[PDB]
Amino acid sequence: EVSQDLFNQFNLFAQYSAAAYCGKNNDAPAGTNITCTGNACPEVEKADATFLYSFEDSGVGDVTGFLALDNTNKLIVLSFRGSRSIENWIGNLNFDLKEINDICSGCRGHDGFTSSWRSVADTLRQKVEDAVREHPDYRVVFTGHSLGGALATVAGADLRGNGYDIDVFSYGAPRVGNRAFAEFLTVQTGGTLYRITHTNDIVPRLPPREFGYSHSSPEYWIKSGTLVPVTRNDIVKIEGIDATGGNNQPNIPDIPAHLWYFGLIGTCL
Amino acid sequence: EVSQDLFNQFNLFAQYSAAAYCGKNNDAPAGTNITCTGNACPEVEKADATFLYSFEDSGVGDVTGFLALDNTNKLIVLSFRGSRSIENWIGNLNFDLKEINDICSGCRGHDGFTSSWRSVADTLRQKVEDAVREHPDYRVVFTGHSLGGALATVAGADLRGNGYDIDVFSYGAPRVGNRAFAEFLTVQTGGTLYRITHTNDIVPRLPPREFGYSHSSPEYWIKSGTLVPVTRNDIVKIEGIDATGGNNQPNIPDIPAHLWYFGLIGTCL
Ligand SMILES: O=C(O)CCCCCCCCCCCCCCCO
Ligand SMILES: O=C(O)CCCCCCCCCCCCCCCO
Repeated sequence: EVSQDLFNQFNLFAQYSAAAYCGKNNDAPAGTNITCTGNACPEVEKADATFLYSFEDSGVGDVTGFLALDNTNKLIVLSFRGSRSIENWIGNLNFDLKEINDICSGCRGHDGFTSSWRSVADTLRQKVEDAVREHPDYRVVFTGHSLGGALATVAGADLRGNGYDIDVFSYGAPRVGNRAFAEFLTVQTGGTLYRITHTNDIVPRLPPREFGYSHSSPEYWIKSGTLVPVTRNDIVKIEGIDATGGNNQPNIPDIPAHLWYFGLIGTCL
Repeated sequence: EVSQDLFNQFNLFAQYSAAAYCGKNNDAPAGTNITCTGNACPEVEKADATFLYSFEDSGVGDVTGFLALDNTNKLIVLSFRGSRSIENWIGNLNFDLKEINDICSGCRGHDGFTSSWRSVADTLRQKVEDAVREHPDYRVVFTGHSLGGALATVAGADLRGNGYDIDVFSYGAPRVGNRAFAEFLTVQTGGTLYRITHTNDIVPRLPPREFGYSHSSPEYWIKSGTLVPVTRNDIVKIEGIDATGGNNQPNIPDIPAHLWYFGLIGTCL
C-alpha cells in the first residue's frame, strides 16, 4: 500500500521520534553518536548520526528534543519529544485556538503548541540554518511523536519557503488547528507532511473537530495491531481533509495504540 | 531449535504470566472472562478462559496472581505476578539463603521467595486441588515472570507428587537456591520445569553464583533481540546445571531485555 522505500522512511523517523524519549541526550556533547536504551532506535544507531544540538525544557513550552546530523542518509533531523507522561498530558489538554497569520492568513492553531513553538522558534531556526549552511545537500526533516508530532508540524509550516525544503513525519500527532490551517498543510509546497496514525490511537482524535479543529490530508494509517510488526500492506493512504475510515472512526479510542508506531515509542523499556 | 508445539506453549504461558500484571482488575469476580490491557495476552483472550481465584498482596510476601480455567486448551493455570517495580526489586534484592529440608534434602533456597510461597501455600494448594477434581483431564501449569517465575518454581517444587503432574513455565526467573536445590529441580518427577531466559537479561543472573546460588537444568534461551518477535528457530535449549553460553555469560547484562518474552511482559502499555 505504500512503497518499500517510503515504508523504510516511516520506520526511520518513528525511531528518531522514539529517540527523542529514550536517547542519552543532554549532558550529551554535540558530536556524540546517537544511541537509545531498550532497542528503541537501531536504524538510527546503524547510521552515522550524531547530535548537532540538544534541548531540554526550553521556552514557555518546556520543549525537548534534538537536531541530528545523519551522514549515512544525508539528513538534518529536528526531532521533538512528546510528553513524559501522555495520559496526564491528554487529561490537561486545553482546546483554545489562537490566531496565526504569520504562517497562513486566517489560520488558527492550537494555542499551546503554537505558543510553545513560538517561544523557541528563533534559537532553533538559527541552528537548522547553521546546519543547512554546513550541508547544503542534506534533506531537512522535522519529526515527532504525540505533542512532538504537533511541534514538528507547526515548526515545519512556520519555516518552509525559506530556501530549503522541510519534510515532516509525525506519529500519532493531535489535530493542530482550524480548517484553514489544515488546508495550508495539505497544499503548502517546499516540503511534504507525512501524518502517520495507528488503529484507534486517541491522540489524533484530540482536540475534537467540535472545538474548531480539522486534520490535514493525507493520513497514513497503520492497520496492524498494538505490539504487532508493521508490513507495507498494513498502511493505507487516506485522502481528504478530515477523512473518516483511518484513525477518525466512531469507536472507542485507546492509549496503548498510541505507543506503538512500528515499534515502541513514547515510552522506554 | 525447539519444536513448534513447544514454541506454542512458551508463547502461551508467557501471555498468562503477562496477564498477571495487565489483566483487568484483581477484584474481578470468580468466573469472569480473562482479558488484558494493551494486547498483553491475546492468546489467552482467544481461549474460553476464566478466573477461578484472584489474589493480591496475599501473605507475608505480598504475592499477587490468579488461578485460571482454559477450557479451550484444557489447562488449570496458576500465574504469579512479579514486582510492580522491577528496577527497585532488583536493587533491594537480598541474597540470604534458608534451609528447605521441608521440600528437599540439604536444599537451601532464597529466603524471601521461600517464605513468601510457604505463607500462601495452603490456600493455593486447596484451590488447585478443587480444580483437578473438577477437570481431572486438564494439565495443571504454574507460570510466572521475574519474581513470579521464582514463585511458580518454588510452588512447583513444593506441590509435586500428590497425584497430578505440575508443569512450570518461568520467564526471566532469578536463581531460587543452592546447588542441591538446583539438582532436585533438574530431576524431580511429577512434571517438567521450563526455565526460559532471554538474551542478556539480568534477572536470571541474580542472586549471583558467588552467593551460593545455582540454576536448574535445562535452560531455554531466546536469542532474538528485545522488541523482536520470537520464532521456534530463536530458542536454544542449554543442558547442564549452571551451563554458560545461554543467559549465563560474562557480558554486560540489561533490564529492557527482561521485559521482552515473546512480547511485552512485566509492564503494561
Ligand atoms: O493545552 C495545552 O497547552 C497543553 C495541555 C497538557 C498539559 C499536561 C502535562 C503533561 C506532562 C508531561 C510534561 C512533558 C512535556 C514535554 C514537552 C516536550 O516538547
Ligand atoms: O530479598 C527479598 O526478600 C526480596 C527483596 C526485594 C524487595 C522489593 C519490594 C517489591 C516492591 C514492588 C511490589 C511487588 C511485589 C509483588 C509480589 C507478587 O508476587
